[PDB]
Amino acid sequence: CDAFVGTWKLVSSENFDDYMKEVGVGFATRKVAGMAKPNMIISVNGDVITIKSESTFKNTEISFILGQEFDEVTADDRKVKSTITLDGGVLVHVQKWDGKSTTIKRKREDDKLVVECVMKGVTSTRVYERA
Ligand SMILES: O=C(O)C(F)(F)C(F)(F)C(F)(F)C(F)(F)C(F)(F)C(F)(F)C(F)(F)C(F)(F)C(F)(F)C(F)(F)C(F)(F)C(F)(F)C(F)(F)C(F)(F)C(F)(F)F
Repeated sequence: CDAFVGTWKLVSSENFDDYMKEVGVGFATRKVAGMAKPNMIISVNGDVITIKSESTFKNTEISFILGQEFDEVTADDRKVKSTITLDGGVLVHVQKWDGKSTTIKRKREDDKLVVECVMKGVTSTRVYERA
């Protein structure tokens, strides 16, 4: 995951409110979470990948090995079972909870890290640049 490692800052977000609605996030959390401009810090140590998100809304940190399911409490307080894999150089992060599923894809495009969050037919695209 060499191309992903570093410190990234959110610079643009499209359709994130609609994505959060589809996920089931409530009004007040959607409003405050949508304002946030997080710094995402990605690091690798051996087989272990760590993704931290620091923001004024809620700090999160996940560590994982590709292909190996883990427990995650999301920033909006869902308790989900997550599996992250690499698919053709794209990090694919599937979250399962309450019979529902959402997929977050992270990919390098030019000097940006593009995050696509998909819930059924609703996609949000969030673009990060190096800090
Ligand atoms: O990283 C991105 O830009 C991304 F946004 F694509 C993403 F994070 F991958 C994500 F939206 F998919 C996700 F993980 F937050 C999530 F899985 F959707 C989620 F579970 F966090 C969520 F989006 F569903 C949420 F929890 F509902 C949320 F609303 F809280 C939030 F907005 F995403 C948020 F809280 F995480 C935040 F506001 F975005 C934040 F700024 F607080 C931050 F946690 F720092 C973060 F943005 F880094 F997430």
